[PDB]
Amino acid sequence: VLQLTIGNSTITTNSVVAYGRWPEFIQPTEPDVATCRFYTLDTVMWGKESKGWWWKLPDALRDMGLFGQNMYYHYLGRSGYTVHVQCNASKFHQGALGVFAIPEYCLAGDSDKQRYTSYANANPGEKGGKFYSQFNRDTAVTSPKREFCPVDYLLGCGVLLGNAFVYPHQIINLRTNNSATIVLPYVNAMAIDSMVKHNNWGIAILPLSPLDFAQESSVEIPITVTIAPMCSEFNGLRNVTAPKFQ
Amino acid sequence: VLQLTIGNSTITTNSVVAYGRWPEFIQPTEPDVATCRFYTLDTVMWGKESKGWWWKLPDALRDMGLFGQNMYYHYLGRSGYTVHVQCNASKFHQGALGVFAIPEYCLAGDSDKQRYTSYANANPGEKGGKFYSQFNRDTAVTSPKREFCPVDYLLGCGVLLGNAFVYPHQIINLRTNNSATIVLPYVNAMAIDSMVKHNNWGIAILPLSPLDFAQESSVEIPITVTIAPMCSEFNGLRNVTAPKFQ
Amino acid sequence: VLQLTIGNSTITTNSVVAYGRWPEFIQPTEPDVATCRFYTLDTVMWGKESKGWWWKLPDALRDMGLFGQNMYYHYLGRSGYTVHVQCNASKFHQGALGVFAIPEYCLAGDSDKQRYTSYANANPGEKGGKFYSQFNRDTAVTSPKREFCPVDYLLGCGVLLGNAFVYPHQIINLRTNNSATIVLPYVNAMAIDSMVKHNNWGIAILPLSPLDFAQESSVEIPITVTIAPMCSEFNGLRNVTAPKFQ
Amino acid sequence: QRRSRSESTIESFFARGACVAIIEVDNEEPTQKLFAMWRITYKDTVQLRRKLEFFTYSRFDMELTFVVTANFTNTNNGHALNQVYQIMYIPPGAPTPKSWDDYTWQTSSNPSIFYTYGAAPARISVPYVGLANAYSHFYDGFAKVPLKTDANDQIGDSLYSAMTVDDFGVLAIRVVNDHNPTKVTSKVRIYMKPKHVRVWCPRPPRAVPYYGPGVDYKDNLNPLSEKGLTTY
Amino acid sequence: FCGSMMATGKILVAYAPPGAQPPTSRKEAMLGTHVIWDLGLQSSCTMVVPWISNVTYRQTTQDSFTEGGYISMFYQTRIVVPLSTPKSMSMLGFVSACNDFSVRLLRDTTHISQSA
Ligand SMILES: CCCCCCCCCCCCC/C=C/[C@H](O)[C@H](N)CO
Repeated sequence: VLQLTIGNSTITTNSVVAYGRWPEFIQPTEPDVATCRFYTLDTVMWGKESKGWWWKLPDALRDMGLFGQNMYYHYLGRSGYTVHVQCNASKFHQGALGVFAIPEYCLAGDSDKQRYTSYANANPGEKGGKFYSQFNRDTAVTSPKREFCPVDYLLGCGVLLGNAFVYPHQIINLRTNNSATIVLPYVNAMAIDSMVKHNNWGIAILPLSPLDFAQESSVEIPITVTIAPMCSEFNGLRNVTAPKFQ
Repeated sequence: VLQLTIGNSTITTNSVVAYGRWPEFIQPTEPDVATCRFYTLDTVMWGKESKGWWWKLPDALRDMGLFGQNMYYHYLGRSGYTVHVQCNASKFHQGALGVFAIPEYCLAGDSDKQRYTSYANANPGEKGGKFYSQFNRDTAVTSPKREFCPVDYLLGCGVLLGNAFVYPHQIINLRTNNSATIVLPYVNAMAIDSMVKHNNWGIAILPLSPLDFAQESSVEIPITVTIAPMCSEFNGLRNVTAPKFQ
Repeated sequence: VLQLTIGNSTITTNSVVAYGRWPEFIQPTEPDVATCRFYTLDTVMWGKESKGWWWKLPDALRDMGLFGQNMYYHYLGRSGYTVHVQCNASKFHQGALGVFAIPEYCLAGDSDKQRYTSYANANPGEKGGKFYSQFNRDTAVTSPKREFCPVDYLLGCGVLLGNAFVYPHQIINLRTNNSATIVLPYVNAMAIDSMVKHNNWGIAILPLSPLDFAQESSVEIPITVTIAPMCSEFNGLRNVTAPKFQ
Repeated sequence: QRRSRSESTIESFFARGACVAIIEVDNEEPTQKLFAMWRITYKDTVQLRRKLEFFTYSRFDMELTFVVTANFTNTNNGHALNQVYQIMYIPPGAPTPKSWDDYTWQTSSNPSIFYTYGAAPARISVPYVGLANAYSHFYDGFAKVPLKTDANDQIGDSLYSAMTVDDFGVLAIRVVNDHNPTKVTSKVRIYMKPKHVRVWCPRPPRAVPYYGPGVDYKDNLNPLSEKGLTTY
Repeated sequence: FCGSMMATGKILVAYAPPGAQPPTSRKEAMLGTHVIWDLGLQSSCTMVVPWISNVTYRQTTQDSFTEGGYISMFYQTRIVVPLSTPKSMSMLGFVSACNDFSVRLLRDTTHISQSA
């Protein structure tokens, strides 16, 4: 059994390295301990009719630990991630979770106006978001929601979810593995970029096969996403950034 | 002219090292950039009838920059300090500021109950406190203030202010120097101690000679205390500490 | 204290060399003594509402010493300059004089006709000229003044006075220095050119900060411009040139 | 194994020049089509876009080829001498022309082509002019961040997946010839051939028709066609 | 500083990289890069803004993605002037490029114009 320990956080179990590149550094400010903890996101229930979940990195780790504090205080920071998606399932639970790590995971909005989604709805953080079977158009012209309308089979970006495996992916197949680990290096056009506005990665937990258990009516098991910022180094220390999330 | 630069903060002018020891380290978490900034405390006016000011370190640097965040998130942290007390005065301004760095600067309370001062009043932070000519006893038995009653000539600790020069001291004599710098190493019975509860140092800016200017009725000049955490390393990362300051 | 002596003229005080080039020679006629004297121009009062002064070199040194005589008798002469602008100010006088040395200091005329300014008004000499807050247009159509209309913030040449520091400049800041020295080499498209018609340089003394003293109503201090022709060599000795200055 | 991957290389995959824009430029009388400024981008056409959206980041030395095709409009018997077309670059910041007879057409520092109609299409190479170390086909962020201290929401309101408003400036095409009574309507087709292409972080291609310059989509969300499960 | 030689004070010159609230207060300005300038000791202070940027090159236009930052000045200690001294003094600011400074993508300036 694999037991990976980083900083002051240990996770017991296969792990895959995104694009075969390990997170490594490039005077940046690198907390070797305060930012290497495996911050645990909000656990999400995998309902029988669930369509999927999506988080934005490092947006997900904006309020957890000192990583978010260094991210808001500093101007521009680069950080690799280690995403451990653990789904406790019994021998009689069937299902598969595609854990995709989309670089620059641009999602589609609900309104007819292109790229009209707001910053608050595009950066939900630890909460994340969820996919939808169809594309429900925003009809509130007086007060547009300005939120994503991610579609499962379209991956929220118009591409096919079947081809989404071009990204760094890992399949949590409850019959063979109850957890998955993806080590994402800092992927960006720039050597280092502002994290408060830019989301380096996007994690998508999509049920490739529906969850069933003993022919039960409704079955829901927990899914815990634990993200660890690896080699997170920031630069441009200045006054704290307090974004408007409404 | 001396121009000392640390991290991303530069101060232009003599500097004295406390106890002849320079701040040095002893897996602690040491932000080499995020915690080395010269955080500027609230400027205080040196009135003609002023009696003095006192700040507690690292209590003063609890809400400034990521130093306070690392101090609250981590259990126990050690940090040297560099206190630059700058008092802009003209050639015709006369006065002297004793800048004393008391290790374990225990102050006296106002109530008859010994050691009854509360944590909120004993840790004012960037605001700091002020000395008083006499010892005003707390008379509110229904709601005791539970605040210090620091006396100038007693240094708030029963000792004589004249002997306060046993501590690491620097005299800002407006005729010869308009600023003072004291480099305090981490002084504590322990190699590293909780900073949220313990104040490693206490800075006391006491007017040894009253401020006068051109025989004016009331004269007040600014005093700016800029403290830089040097070699600040913390350990015991855990949930943020949110003390009650009322 | 710097005390620079040339020929038979000594000046006691920093000096800056224009374009990093020192005045040096290229059968020219070079008076090693008669033309190296620090000829003192007319002292100008720096009023509180003063806008600036401008002189043309070698036009300024046309009637002082044998330099002007060699300049008028000879056809074409090249000469470096050393301009010492000395402004006696007390410790309580505040102000700044930008001393700019514009190569080919073309000024703007007042009339609507472009380049219509006359030779007499364009070459005032030791008297020099002064800048004006705004651009007053010449309205005398019967008898046009044909004089420059130099504007302070436009430097009399349409450029911004703030960028005028691209030229060899020196700031007389009365708090740190009461004098400035600029050593200008012979700057011209030609190795040597007629001085009676061409002005190799232009000195501009512009108050970058207004002059104030003890909150007085009107304050005016002297400014003395002492120009020394260095390595002045002439050629083409012939009958004296007597320009018409009206 | 033994078959080479020459045609499959990224340099070969983008070796084709793709129409990225069609600019209509007229020489009509002052009655707005005298000149035309097209914001330089491949997202006006979907083919080269989709080829580029195959990857997240790109770094290529572009090669633009302008094919100008002119016609006589509103005249059955029309005459006009061979026209010269000015294709001027206006990078982000350079002053844009407000009219045909504008000073900015002097091109003192803006690079410009003067293509004589009937000659070979005007080709020019452009290096990687990206600010970052690679072109960002996809951006999962914004340009501004709405802060708590902002006076209004429009201060930090920015378009999603939009880095800069003036991405890479505008291409201003005009007819250098004077306005003739005979109106000659011209179409300048710009063909983009990425050269020295280096791509990073591949992405699946868009299976639904594009909708705007982002990853949004409105209709035609049915890429797959009906087919039996056991039908070969 | 263009004040009197008898005028002293401390000016905090702060560069705050973008991505946060502009430094409307000295407490926010001292969190970013900053330098204390004593008006009495030195009449001119050089605040070097290091090249910190996400992109390798910022744009010359005003755009929020390649925005440079925020330069501010505050009174660390107020100006102290004796009697018979001008209480209100002026100062100048000079911007310059360092040796590492460079530009690319030559273009036409928006400043100059020609009516036609
Ligand atoms: C006649 C002179 C014309 C000069 C043409 C050179 C203009 C250079 C602009 C080429 C840039 C286009 C390639 C970049 C595409 C971007 O990545 C996408 N718009 C999205 O980021």
